[PDB]
Amino acid sequence: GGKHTFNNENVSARLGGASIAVQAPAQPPPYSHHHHHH
Amino acid sequence: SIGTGYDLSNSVFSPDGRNFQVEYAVKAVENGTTSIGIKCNDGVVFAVEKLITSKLLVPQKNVKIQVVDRHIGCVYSGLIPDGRHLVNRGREEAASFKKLYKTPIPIPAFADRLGQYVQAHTLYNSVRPFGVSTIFGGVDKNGAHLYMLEPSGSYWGYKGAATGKGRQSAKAELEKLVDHHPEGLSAREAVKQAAKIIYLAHEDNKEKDFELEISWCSLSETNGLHKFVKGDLLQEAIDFAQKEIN
Repeated sequence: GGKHTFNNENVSARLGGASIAVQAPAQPPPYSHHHHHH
Repeated sequence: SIGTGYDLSNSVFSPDGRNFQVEYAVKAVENGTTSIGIKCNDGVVFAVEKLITSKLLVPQKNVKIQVVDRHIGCVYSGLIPDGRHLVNRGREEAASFKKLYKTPIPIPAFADRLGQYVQAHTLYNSVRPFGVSTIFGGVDKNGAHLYMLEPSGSYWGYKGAATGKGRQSAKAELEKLVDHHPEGLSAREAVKQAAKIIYLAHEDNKEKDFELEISWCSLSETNGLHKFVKGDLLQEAIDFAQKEIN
């Protein structure tokens, strides 16, 4: 009744994103006004 | 903006031994009018582009030169008040050099009582430096003098000076003269030879009209004091100048 094949391949890309990280050192100011400047 | 941390304050040093707030003040002088001073065989002549923003301003009485005690002058290019704050220290201490020594203050000893003061602002933290670069010279016992003041605290002795936005230009026409005339200009051609320059230095601002000002100090024509100009002397110098460039 049917002679064709299908050949289900992985022609599609894909991805899994949980790029979870730790540090975040971005920007500590301990001199918000330099604390008497002097 | 090499350092986003080392600019919020003064009295710091970058990793490259620099302090950048001085290196940003200097960019406030550049956004200022032009001002020069020529050295001569007897004295000096100063000058300036005095811009006019409207038609409504009175002529010849929004002057910009400030005259210190009769024998030295100071002209600005930058932020004016920090300037006028500065002569108004130079106009008082020189007295305090007189009432102890009785001589009019010389020119160098007037500098080190400025060039040492300005340097004080660029080492504390609770202050701001000056956004000026003022020229000053005059006459004394041992000849003429002429100097530049610069917000880093430096000053050096110049035959010719120019600041503002017309720096790169007037640093040429003052190189030409010092090749033609090593023997010292007289004090009645330098003047008109100054007017030639400010009319050439304007052309960064060909938009807007303006006004020209001069002040001049030399022994022969004045007997050794500071003074403005008036009359045929500057009017011809105007007539001299815009002639040659048309």
